[PDB]
Amino acid sequence: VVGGTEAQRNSWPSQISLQYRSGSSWAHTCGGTLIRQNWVMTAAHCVDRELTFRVVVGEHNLNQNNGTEQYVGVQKIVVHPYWNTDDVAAGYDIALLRLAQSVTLNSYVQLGVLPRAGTILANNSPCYITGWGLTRTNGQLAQTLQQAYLPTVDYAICSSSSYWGSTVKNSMVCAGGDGVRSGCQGDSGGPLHCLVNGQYAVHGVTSFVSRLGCNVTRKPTVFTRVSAYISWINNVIASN
Ligand SMILES: *[C][C@](*)([N]C(=O)[C]([C])[N]C(=O)OC([C])([C])[C])N(*)(*)(*)(*)[C@](*)(*)=O
Ligand SMILES: [Ca+2]
Repeated sequence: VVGGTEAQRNSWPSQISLQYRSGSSWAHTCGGTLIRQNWVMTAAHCVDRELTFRVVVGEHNLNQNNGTEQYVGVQKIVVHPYWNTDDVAAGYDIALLRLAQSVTLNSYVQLGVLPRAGTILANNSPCYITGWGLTRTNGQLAQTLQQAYLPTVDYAICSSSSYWGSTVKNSMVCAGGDGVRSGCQGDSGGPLHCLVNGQYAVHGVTSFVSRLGCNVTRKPTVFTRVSAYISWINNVIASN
């Protein structure tokens, strides 16, 4: 997250860190959202490589024991049927990960609330992005979870010429674009939390930023719109 502030430990308990095995250690590569005790939602492009993956829930400082983490393996990866690696602008950047065991819920580990199917937010709706991604374009990862206030940019504005044009589709949510705050590499797969009827719900899965940089004016961070995929999500959990 560029232009973030550090999050409190218990503020976003459905956030997870998706990590892959890297020699004798594990390395953060993406975020995700815990949606069931044994299912995580993340972006399909985070699991394009055929690596060994684990999920860490109750995480706050990547490099330190916090006394709250649980570590669990990924047993099955279901990416969207229509995802295409060579075409992230087409959408469908979403995947669900079945965990090897069910995690224990507590004040640090909770399920993410999903929106109702079809829900579209009004422009400039209050949302927060969270993650351990780069804190500057071409910088390095954060050690502790960061958050940034990122209001939505609706489809009509985001698909206009000066913003993303044809690259953004209506299956996506745009948020931010002020040139200071944004998602960045390593935040991919993570939540966009938006306040709706006094409750935070996860309306986006972080998908992409500009090739020019993470925080670029009029190039808001782009998210997979979760409410376009509620039927698919529920069909996969009900049979896997
Ligand atoms: C999948 C991708 N993640 C990264 O690019 C990672 C987290 N960045 C990284 O490993 O650190 C340096 C900057 C290469 C040292 N994008 C979305 O999360
Ligand atoms: Ca830790």
